[PDB]
Amino acid sequence: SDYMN
Amino acid sequence: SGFWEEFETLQQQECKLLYSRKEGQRQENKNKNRYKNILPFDHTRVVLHDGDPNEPVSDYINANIIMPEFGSSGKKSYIATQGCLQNTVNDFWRMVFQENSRVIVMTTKEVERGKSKCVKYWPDEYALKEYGVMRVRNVKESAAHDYTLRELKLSKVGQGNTERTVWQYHFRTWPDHGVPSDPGGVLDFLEEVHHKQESIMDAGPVVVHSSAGIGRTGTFIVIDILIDIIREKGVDCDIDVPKTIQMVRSQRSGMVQTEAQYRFIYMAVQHYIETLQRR
Repeated sequence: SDYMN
Repeated sequence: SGFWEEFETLQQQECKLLYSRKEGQRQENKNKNRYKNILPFDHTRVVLHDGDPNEPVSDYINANIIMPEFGSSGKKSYIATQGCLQNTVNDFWRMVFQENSRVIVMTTKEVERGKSKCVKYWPDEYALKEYGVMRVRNVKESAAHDYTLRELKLSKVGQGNTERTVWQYHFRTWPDHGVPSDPGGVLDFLEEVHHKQESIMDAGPVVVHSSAGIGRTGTFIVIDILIDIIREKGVDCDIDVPKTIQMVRSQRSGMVQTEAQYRFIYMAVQHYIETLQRR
């Protein structure tokens, strides 16, 4: 759901 | 120091995202985004025409045109996009066809550490597959140390005289974490990408993708932009990494995600310069 990288 | 201050200053200016991203937020487009918070700016998004009339929203893909300069031709531009989802494979090929793209840069494996970064959107070697209205033949694969080249031929099912070759440069060795410790592989790869693209007249923008379409995607694109400036204006021309990142960030938010990617960009440019001086 959220782009950590 | 120096790189951290430069990268942190860039990250400052993006703490407010100013340009509108309303289309990506529409209920119909929710499951066309891999990540809820990574969305294309409306004004540079790739608008998909000629969609199925029965689909109420058929014009959306999580992708933006990136121009290196304000008057850039389509041939000198890029499309930054996310890796295909299971339900956007057909939209991806509609985009490639409509924009007349002839070169695709894939910066990830299909799966990394058990997580999908890109659903396979190409047939096996010598096989043919239909993706919605588009037909794709995989004509040949060539393995290199760091990448595989897939020579694909894309056409619209039924319609004659719509076939064109699309060259998929699939970078295979990018590490699961961090960045490569040496830019040699990426530079040789981008050299093949560029010579392929320049050899096709009336080619559309080069498509570049990663899991979100911003991190690895921005790193590859910015390196390609900078070495092409050096190609055109020589090794003592002035290079402004921050301003170039600012330029691409004004067209898709968040391009170049980590300070390691930032340092990798500088290293790649310095290596490219060194390669031309050192024969």
